[PDB]
Amino acid sequence: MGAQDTLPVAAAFTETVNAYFKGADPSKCIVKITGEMVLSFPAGITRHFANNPSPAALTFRVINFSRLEHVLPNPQLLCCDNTQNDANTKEFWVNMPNLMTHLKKVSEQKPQATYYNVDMLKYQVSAQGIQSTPLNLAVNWRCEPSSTDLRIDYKYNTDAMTTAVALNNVQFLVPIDGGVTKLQAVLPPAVWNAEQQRILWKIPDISQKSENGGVGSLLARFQLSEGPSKPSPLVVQFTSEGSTLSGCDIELVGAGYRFSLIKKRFAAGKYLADN
Ligand SMILES: [Zn+2]
Ligand SMILES: [Zn+2]
Ligand SMILES: [Zn+2]
Ligand SMILES: [Zn+2]
Ligand SMILES: [Zn+2]
Ligand SMILES: [Zn+2]
Ligand SMILES: [Zn+2]
Repeated sequence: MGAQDTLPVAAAFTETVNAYFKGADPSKCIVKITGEMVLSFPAGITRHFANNPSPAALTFRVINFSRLEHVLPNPQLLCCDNTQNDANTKEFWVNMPNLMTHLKKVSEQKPQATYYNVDMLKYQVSAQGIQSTPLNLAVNWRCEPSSTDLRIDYKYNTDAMTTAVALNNVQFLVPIDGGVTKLQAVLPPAVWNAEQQRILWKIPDISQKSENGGVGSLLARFQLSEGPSKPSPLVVQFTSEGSTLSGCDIELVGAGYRFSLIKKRFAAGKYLADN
């Protein structure tokens, strides 16, 4: 009635996992997880009680901050608390004039948009080799001058994510050299693309709940006209929603704002496996 509005803001932690597997030797697995924290602001609002009295401070705390190996806050929009009484959380103050400036500008440049996203934090999540990959991979090739056999073994890895959630739209793509004429063996079903000379398996979901507890194999045998094939990296895609790999969370400090939603998701970035 005479009260400072609560202002609606959305938050997102979006993380990307890059992994390289080599044969079945977990020691040579190389993992890099990057991420960003994005704040989204509803249309044009910008000032919703900013004049008299002053606009509410937008301040937030990142929970489980120590899980991040490296962090780069947006230098135009944020300052934070030093120290670093390493208490695992970190408080950030948003520069309100620079935010108002910023939210006015894109509103002029994306004027038909309902919402404006702002990159608040870019980061890298501490990883520990294969333990940190959500989908462990191992690939093996047998290259005959006249034939090629391919096996890919995968395992859903529970302990890579803060909460156990499914990997969605999982794709396994492998280019097959050597002039394939036909595939004479394949399991489970896959698609062979003659134009790009590569095979593709799609699995809708992979989790603890999956038919095999998320452990499985992909097998194919190819007949060649101009072999041998040379092993090429398997390239994998997947996305997941409802969890991060970091386990970081976000909370508001003081009044003025409410998180309409805090989205957490991760997806494979460059996610490869060599023979
Ligand atoms: Zn209002
Ligand atoms: Zn580093
Ligand atoms: Zn500041
Ligand atoms: Zn700082
Ligand atoms: Zn700007
Ligand atoms: Zn970005
Ligand atoms: Zn709290």
